[PDB]
Amino acid sequence: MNIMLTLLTNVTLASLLVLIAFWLPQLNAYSEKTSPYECGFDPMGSARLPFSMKFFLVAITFLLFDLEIALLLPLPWASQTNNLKTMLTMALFLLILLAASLAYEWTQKGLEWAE
Amino acid sequence: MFMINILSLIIPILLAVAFLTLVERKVLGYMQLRKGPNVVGPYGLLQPIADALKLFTKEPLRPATSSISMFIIAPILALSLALTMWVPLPMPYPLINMNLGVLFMLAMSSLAVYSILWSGWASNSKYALIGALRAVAQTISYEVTLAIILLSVLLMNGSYTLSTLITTQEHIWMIFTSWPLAMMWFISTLAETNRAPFDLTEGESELVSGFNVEYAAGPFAMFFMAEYANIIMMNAFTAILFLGASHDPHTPELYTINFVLKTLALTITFLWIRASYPRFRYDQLMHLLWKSFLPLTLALCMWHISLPIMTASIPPQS
Amino acid sequence: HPAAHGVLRLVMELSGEMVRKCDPHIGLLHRGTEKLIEYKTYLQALPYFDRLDYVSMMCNEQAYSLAVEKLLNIQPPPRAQWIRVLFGEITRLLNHIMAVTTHALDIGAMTPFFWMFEEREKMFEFYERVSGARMHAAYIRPGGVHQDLPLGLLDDIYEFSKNFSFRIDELEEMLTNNRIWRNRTVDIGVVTAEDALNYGFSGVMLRGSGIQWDL
Amino acid sequence: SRGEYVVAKLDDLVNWARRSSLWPMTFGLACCAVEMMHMAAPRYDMDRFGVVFRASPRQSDVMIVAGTLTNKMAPALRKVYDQMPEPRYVVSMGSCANGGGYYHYSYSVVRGCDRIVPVDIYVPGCPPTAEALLYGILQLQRKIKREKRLRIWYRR
Amino acid sequence: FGREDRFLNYFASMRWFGGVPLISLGKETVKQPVYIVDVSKGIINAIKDPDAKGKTFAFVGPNRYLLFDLVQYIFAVAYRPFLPYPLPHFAYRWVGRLFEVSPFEPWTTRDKVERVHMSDMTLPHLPGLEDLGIQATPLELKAIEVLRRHRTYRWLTSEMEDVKPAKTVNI
Amino acid sequence: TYKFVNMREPSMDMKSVTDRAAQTLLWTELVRGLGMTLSYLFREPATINYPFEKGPLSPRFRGEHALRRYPSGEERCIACKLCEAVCPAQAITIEAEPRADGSRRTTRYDIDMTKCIYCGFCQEACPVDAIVEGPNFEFSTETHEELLYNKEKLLNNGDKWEAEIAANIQADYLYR
Amino acid sequence: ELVQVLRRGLQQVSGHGGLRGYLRVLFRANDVRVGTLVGEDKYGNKYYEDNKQFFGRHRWVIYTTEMNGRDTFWDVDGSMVPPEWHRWLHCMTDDP
Amino acid sequence: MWFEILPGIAVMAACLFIPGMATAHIHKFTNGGKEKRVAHFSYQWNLMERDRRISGVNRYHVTKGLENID
Ligand SMILES: CCCCCCCCCCCCCCCCC[C@@H](O)O[C@H](CO[C@H](O)CCCCCCCCCCCCCCC)COP(=O)(O)OCC[N+](C)(C)C
Ligand SMILES: CCCCCCCCCCCCCCCCC[C@@H](O)O[C@H](CO[C@H](O)CCCCCCCCCCCCCCC)COP(=O)(O)OCC[N+](C)(C)C
Ligand code: SF4
Ligand code: SF4
Ligand code: SF4
Repeated sequence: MNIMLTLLTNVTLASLLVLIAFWLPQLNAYSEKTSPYECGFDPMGSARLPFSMKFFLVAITFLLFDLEIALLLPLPWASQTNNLKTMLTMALFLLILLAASLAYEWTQKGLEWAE
Repeated sequence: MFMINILSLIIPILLAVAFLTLVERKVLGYMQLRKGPNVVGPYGLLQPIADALKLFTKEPLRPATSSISMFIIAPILALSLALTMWVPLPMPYPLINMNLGVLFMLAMSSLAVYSILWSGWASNSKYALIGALRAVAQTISYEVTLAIILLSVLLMNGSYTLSTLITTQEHIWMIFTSWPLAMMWFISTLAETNRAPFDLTEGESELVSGFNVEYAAGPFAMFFMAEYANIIMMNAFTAILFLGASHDPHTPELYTINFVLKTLALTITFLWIRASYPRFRYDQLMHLLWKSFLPLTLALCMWHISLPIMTASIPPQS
Repeated sequence: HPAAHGVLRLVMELSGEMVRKCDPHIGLLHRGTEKLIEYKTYLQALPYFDRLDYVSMMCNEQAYSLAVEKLLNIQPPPRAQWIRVLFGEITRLLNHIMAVTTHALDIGAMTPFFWMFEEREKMFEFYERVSGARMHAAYIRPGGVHQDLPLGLLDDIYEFSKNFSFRIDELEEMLTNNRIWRNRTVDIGVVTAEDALNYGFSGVMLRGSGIQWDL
Repeated sequence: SRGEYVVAKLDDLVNWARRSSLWPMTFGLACCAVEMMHMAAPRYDMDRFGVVFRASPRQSDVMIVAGTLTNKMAPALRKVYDQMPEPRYVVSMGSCANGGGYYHYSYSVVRGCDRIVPVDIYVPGCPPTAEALLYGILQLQRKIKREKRLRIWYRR
Repeated sequence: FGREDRFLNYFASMRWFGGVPLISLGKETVKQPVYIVDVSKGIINAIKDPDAKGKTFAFVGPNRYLLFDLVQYIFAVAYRPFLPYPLPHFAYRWVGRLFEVSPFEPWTTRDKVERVHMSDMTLPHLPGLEDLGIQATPLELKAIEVLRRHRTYRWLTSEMEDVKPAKTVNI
Repeated sequence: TYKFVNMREPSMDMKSVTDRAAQTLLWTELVRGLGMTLSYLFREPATINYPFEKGPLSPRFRGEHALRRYPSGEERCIACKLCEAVCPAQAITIEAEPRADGSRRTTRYDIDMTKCIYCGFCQEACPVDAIVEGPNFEFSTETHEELLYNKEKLLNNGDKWEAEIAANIQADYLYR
Repeated sequence: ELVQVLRRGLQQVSGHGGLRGYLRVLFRANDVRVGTLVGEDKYGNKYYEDNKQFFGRHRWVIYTTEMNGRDTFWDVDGSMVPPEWHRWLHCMTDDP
Repeated sequence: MWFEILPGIAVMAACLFIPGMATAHIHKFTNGGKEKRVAHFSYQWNLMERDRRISGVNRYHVTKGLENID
């Protein structure tokens, strides 16, 4: 309830700021002023053309490493279990495999960007 | 009465951002053998007000090739998330008392990147697109290390509630328990707020204005306000997490003053770091985060899992 | 562009952020200076050399003056030559300050620029005291120099020189051993000695590859 | 009256805000950019007047044409001037930008940047000293202070 | 009509209001717009013409269009969807009066409505641009330079001869 | 005679290796940089309070042009046109004729200050110290036409700045 | 030493002619230093000196509030200095 | 100054003081001056609900003293 009111207040304040910024000043837009910005001249191609991604392999690994966070965040609560020896074995197992996966991608030159 | 609390949280943060602009300019000036603004008002006090009034009286620009909906949405999302990131911070009583506060900060911080992404894409310009892809790379660099550092630190807290961090540090700061994690967390917060030596997305020398190259006037101002508010909020979070002030239940003013002093110290440390160092290459930042920070983070996560068990020092509040 | 030095239109082809081709388009500061010189006398053409490399004025004047003196078969007096070499070394200090500080600014070290441009300002004061112009001087002429040094200039030059080493030390403290600076600069733009000699390089561009040459 | 007093006060506030916050484009061509840099240096400290360089033209208030304008560069200068959101001001620096200067009779030099963009202040010199450009900037500030936009609007 | 004109620009500007309100659907109004450069050239020629001292000139374009066809062509060059609807005179005068209360430049006025939905007089006895040496420039060769600013990014690079010149009421 | 700048290799001592490891792990060099910048924070800034304070100048300084007079009030310029012939930028235009008393004086004397390069060759060439570059440098205008000086403006500049131009000449004419 | 710099600041406040003069100079010249009065101008300008300052700050002028026909309380410029004080103020000579 | 940077830092500190103190004062004003109750779990919420019911004024903060047990 209060978080909804807070979010609404923040979004409304930002929107009113945009509205003020767009309706208070004197607008004079003509074709040359709104043209795309290159440093001095006109662009050759488009900004919508494909832009090659040299770290594409690290990005996919980020998805798999991100989900290893969902497995480790309940660890503060798991420390309150009675049988700590099986919990600590499983928590360390979950991090050794995460370390071994990082080591594997490192040694196979997976962490290097495409040249 | 709760709306009064929201306003009394929102307006002072905006004023503090406005005067952090002045404080950064003056600190960088004096660190560079000059003065910084002193002419407008006594000691440059009125400079932020002049800048704010000048920007919101200047014509806004909509690019011909830009897609207007995302172009307008991006600054609104940036500023609204920057203001929202403040509600669970206990100073010493949070505005919104969350059972999972740190998770909320992580989620809103992750969502705040799409402001830069969508602004850079909707600008429909090459420099803005380059800045947006640099933002993608930066997030990929810092996110996992930041989350694991947070987990390792909070393992001594017993929960994700931010108000419990004060009880954790009744007697000692957690910087004396996890100073390596504190160092890596400080670097991660530098990289997360796009601050020097990691101000890659703006890329001023490299990419002109970068992602917000197209933006002008009020919309540009909103992006700037969001950036500064994020700086202050992250330093406040760092102060709560690692430098625990003493809270007297019959006098919260002492906690508030001590907290504010520590937050100011950390923000001035950011300004100092900006004034002292050159800029990374954004591929070098990724290698720093994945080849140096990540192995230590995993090793120290294992260490901070094992320590309370073998020490018989497990925190309460399952 | 901040890193384009004002009038460089660099047309690059990029795959991702990688550079596939650099095509420098120059001539955006082509003033047709050589043609104008053909329309002036030898004295009138001297300020063009001030304006050629506007970071090293005395050195351009000195080169033009040496050429004209060689063609005239005359010889500058000894005090003139000593003044020329002194102000050439001062000009070298000015140019190297500008080069190093702007390079650091482009890489990201914004701070040493302000520290070093105070020394640059003092050297501009030296220029203005000897000639009346902060940078365009025109003090060095094809027969010697225009006027004599004022009676207190050498003392002030000595005062500046006895302190400049500490400023260089602070610069090196900021940059030399920094790992960020080294990562940005080490093994970047590596050129071999043979390629440097063939491609027409000179100066530091040759001496960085190990070629033992200095005019 | 009452409305004219209000519009006069609003003119004062707007002009004060505009002149105190002058953001020049990071733009320079030739010799005079060095003296502009020296104006940015600690001795003169253009920041202390509220004047800071910003790279993007969309975030610029003033263009300082510091150096020679050539026929090859004139379209680029006009392009970056047109992309400045208004209000915008142009300061001409040195002989080359003022009237062509020492390359006035050249085949490749524009005889004065005012053939390309309207100029607000003409700073003379070759190059003007850092105090000369500072004097020009403060003169532009006074000129901005003297403008009356809402008084004229109210009297239409 | 020209770049900074309120004619071509005015029609293009009403696209936001969902539909295009036209009195009697613009089928009983005829317009003969003239290029701005032609008017400027005619004024300059009248300045330096000795025989044009006490004369009166009518500066009109080469083509007469029905208002519906003209607005349809305007929206076609701008590549916007054209959704015209008829509006009665009283209601559209009322909305003009409502817009008139703007302390700034009004978006439209009642007088603007009257002038927009008024046919253009034909005065053949008066001298025209052809008597000052000016060959009137047709709208089809100059509409793109005004209406390209009103296009979206999708249609921004479209050429001039792609939009099928409009139907002309020529005598 | 030459020296090497970057051909030193580090010692492989155990304590030296440990020192390098401590530098890598604890960021000692970055702290040194922070210390340098902090030391600069506590120094006195080099900024002067313009316009209430001015940067130092010299008698040789070349500033706004001016036409001078003799102590009797007669103009010094005799229309020899040596300044016009030497001007690298062709910024001077001169016309002359006999005056009503037969004196050799100019009728036109313009200097285009948007052509002038402020080199001072004109005052080195002048045999009677008529044309000089004064000490004024704060004369920015709001229009281009205001920088196209004619004889009236230059004579007025001389009359306005004589008290300083004469003193600057007195302090430097022995070097000329 | 801290108490002494506080005394120096208080003396700067007192030596400007009370709080009103202190505020006036602080809002006009953006500086509250006090120096020996070298002399006054024909038009109302005052020229001070402080040889303990570094080269560039050791001389300054407090501009008049009323030049030929305009009010120069806020709007001052360097072109308001007469040529003799112009020579003294730009350090072309040591003689006022 | 370097002590002229202090006014800006002081203004920032004054601005940053307001959120925490205002929040604490608002919590005390709307909870009878006793540090608004925290309910991370359902047991504490049940305690607040029971307190709300017992008071009779429909407010949780109005504590009922041993004097309510005749
Ligand atoms: C028999 C032949 C097997 C051949 C096939 C081998 C392939 C599988 C690998 C080994 C088999 C895994 C079986 C483990 C099942 C778990 C249940 C059992 O082991 O008891 C657990 C014992 O816990 C131990 O930790 C078991 C795990 C130890 C092994 C470490 C993982 C290594 C397995 C190798 C495959 C992993 C892939 C990556 C290689 C490193 C829990 O006991 P406890 O906690 O009292 O009771 C819980 C119930 N409570 C709540 C009522 C109290
Ligand atoms: C409510 C939101 C909208 C308004 C928000 C306004 C925010 C607060 C207003 C800020 C007040 C500051 C303006 C006054 C400072 C001027 C300082 C003084 O020096 O001005 C002098 C002249 O007076 C000023 O020009 C007055 C300008 C202000 C006029 C009154 C302000 C009216 C405020 C009305 C706001 C109402 C807006 C509400 C709309 C919804 C000339 O100074 P100047 O010399 O150049 O500056 C130093 C240069 N030196 C060194 C040579 C001296
Ligand atoms: S005016 Fe003189 S110093 Fe300036 S760019 Fe031209 S030649 Fe160089
Ligand atoms: S200073 Fe040089 S360019 Fe200027 S008028 Fe004299 S001779 Fe000509
Ligand atoms: S100013 Fe001097 S050099 Fe020039 S014409 Fe007159 S007398 Fe001759």
